[PDB]
Amino acid sequence: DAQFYVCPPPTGATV
Amino acid sequence: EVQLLESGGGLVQPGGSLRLSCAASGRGFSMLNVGWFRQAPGKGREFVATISWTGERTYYGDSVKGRFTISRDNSKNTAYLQMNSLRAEDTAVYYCAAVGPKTWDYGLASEYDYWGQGTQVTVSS
Amino acid sequence: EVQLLESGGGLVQPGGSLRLSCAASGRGFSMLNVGWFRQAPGKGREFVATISWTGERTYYGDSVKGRFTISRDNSKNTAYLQMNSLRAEDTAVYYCAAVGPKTWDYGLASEYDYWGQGTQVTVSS
Amino acid sequence: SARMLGDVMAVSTCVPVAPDNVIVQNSMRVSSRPGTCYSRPLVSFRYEDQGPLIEGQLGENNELRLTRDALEPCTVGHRRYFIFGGGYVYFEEYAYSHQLSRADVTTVSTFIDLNITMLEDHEFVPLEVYTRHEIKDSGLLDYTE
Amino acid sequence: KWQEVDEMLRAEYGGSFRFSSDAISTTFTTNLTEYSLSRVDLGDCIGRDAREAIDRMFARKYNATHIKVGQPQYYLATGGFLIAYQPLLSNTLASVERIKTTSSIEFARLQFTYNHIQRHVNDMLGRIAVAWCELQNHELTLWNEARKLNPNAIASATVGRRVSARMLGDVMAVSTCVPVAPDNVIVQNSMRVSSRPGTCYSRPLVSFRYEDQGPLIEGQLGENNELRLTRDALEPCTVGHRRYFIFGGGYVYFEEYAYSHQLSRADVTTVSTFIDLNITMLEDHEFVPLEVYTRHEIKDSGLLDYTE
Amino acid sequence: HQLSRADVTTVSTFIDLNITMLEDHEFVPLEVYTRHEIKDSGLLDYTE
Amino acid sequence: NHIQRHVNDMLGRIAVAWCELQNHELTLWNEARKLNPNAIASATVGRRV
Ligand code: NA
Ligand code: NA
Repeated sequence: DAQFYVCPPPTGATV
Repeated sequence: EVQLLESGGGLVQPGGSLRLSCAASGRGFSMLNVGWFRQAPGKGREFVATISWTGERTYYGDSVKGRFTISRDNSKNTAYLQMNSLRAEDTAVYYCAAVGPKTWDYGLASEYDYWGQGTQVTVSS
Repeated sequence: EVQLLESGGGLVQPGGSLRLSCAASGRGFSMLNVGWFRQAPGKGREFVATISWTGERTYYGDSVKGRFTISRDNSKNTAYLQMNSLRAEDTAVYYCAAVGPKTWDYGLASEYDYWGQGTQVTVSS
Repeated sequence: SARMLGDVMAVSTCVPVAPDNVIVQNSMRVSSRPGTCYSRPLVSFRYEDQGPLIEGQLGENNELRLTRDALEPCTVGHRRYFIFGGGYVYFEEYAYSHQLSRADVTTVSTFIDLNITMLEDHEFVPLEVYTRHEIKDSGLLDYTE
Repeated sequence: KWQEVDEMLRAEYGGSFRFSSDAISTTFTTNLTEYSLSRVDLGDCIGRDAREAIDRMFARKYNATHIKVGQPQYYLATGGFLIAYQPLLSNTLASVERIKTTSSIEFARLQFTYNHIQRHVNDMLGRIAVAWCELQNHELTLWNEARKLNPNAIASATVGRRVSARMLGDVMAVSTCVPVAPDNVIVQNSMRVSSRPGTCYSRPLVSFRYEDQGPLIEGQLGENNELRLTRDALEPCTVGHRRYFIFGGGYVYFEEYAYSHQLSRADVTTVSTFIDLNITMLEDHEFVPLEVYTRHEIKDSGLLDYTE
Repeated sequence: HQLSRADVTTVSTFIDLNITMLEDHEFVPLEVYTRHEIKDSGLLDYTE
Repeated sequence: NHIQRHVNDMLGRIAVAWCELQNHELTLWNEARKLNPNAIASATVGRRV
């Protein structure tokens, strides 16, 4: 998998 | 939060038997000490009984023994109060209360967090 | 700690053969350089032979070559000294000594930590 | 409880405590020092039912730590879940907020599935293309008869 | 009397008895109830031959190590076989009719072979299943530690999709990561910090656009093709700086905090953490009909044919 | 002091798996009735 | 055919499970590599490095 990913900060919306 | 409802209250003659149901809505019932508190008409509120959050402890009031049995069913998220041989002074205004595992003061009413509307029961000859 | 005992010593004759057994009690025998030191009557203690802690080298005294051979049996926690063609100038009182993997001075005596009671051997015609 | 003593691992048996004898405190703030808080919630526990109360700090996997030294600088937007008994206690803004069961939390698995089933018992009935009576009867004339 | 079996094992299951002989590779099936010998027309030798054979076999093989448990027991077995069975116990543990017998015993031999193979296979595969469950439960601990070390990768592996993760106490909060095309991402030449000499970026700077026509957005290259929006990965400068960074399907090589070279994964020596397991399928096999003598041959072996 | 590895209590991180080989088995010839028994079951033999 | 089909199905399930387990443990190996490069390299290369 050569795709890049932008990861926003994980809120406690789903744990 | 946890919202509690009561069912089963009604007119019962002396020496009768009844089963009250306290149904919980929300999450985390199994982590909740669940009890009942009865307030007499023209009188304050007093402790009745409480099942612990693990379900392994059953604390009772100082005035009642062998009459009221609190038992919790986590599958239905409910607490059942089996009431036997009601006297004239047994009847009161019954509320169901819940609190997390954060106090051993089950007798004290101020410790509980979740308070329900309550139910009506009457003992009369 | 390791406690050492000797067995097999006794009065011998020139040109004979013998085997001394050094038995160790405790833990960590396989992590010990084990050797022998003999004190002549009216004379100081001198190095005899020492097998290393891994059992892959066998250091010998300068005054003896081929007569004595030291070997190790870890299953019995023992060191066996096979002695051949004994001589009057060789006879002494033999002690078993042990030291951890913390010095290369096997010939020198005070390096060794574990010192035993010793055994008596004497050759005569 | 374990501790690395160099290259080996010293261990000591942990004494069990009943969950009814353990409660968690409402506030995770430090009373003496404002601006600093407890990383994990404080607990009060008794070794026995009739024993005296003993303070402590909630460790990992229902551990009761005797020393309340788990301290962190205060941070806004503080939301935590802590294992407690068979479930979780949810603290928001360093204060007790809610309680949850394991069923109320989404579960992901680290386990690799392997579904092995047993071979089933099989019965072999007797079977012949021609019985020996059939083979005897195939002859046109029977000398004995 | 047909067979004398010095080692016949009786097993009770399914409401039936199974009598297995390893010596003749045969498994007979009977009901639990005992077959009465009085039901046999002119069957007086069954008991006398059975008692003689059991006694002679016991005296020869079991005399010193086993004892007899009761009298011989008679059972009728599928295919029409009458089994006389004397149970043994270890010394340290102490109207008439005619039975019709099939000419083919291979049903019982197939029963024996299938039971033997089935029991072995079931035992071994059950042991493997237990070991697998234990190994998974045992590796959960390593997963718990690795979650603390790298929440992002652990969450992505255990969830099945690329997510950002943070340990919110004892659970792990997750959030879906937005994909970006590799052609929309480029890496910057210099890893030095323009404002402050003597300090540098730990990982190379990147410029990426969420879409083809979108505006340019600055950032720092994270791990495993992650685009970090904040360029806070900062380290003091160090001489002899040589790094490889994952980029798309390959690596970008930086030397002295400057872009140096490019590599594919084929250009890097590969070592494996995987343990090999080469399982091959058992192949199909065809059983042709086979007879030592055809019934035509058996008919023809007679010298004179009365019919002909 | 000094210890060998036998002097330290040993705990295992290994999961046990005891796999044993299926043993060799020999199939002897077996017949309910031999062809001589089948021939002999006739009351009268025309050839004889 | 019966024994062959059962054995092939079970051993194929085991092969798939083993492949998945190896791919799954690669993540733990990636973390342990940062934990202790010397030991991880020695165990994945086959010599002390
Ligand atoms: Na499992
Ligand atoms: Na694999």
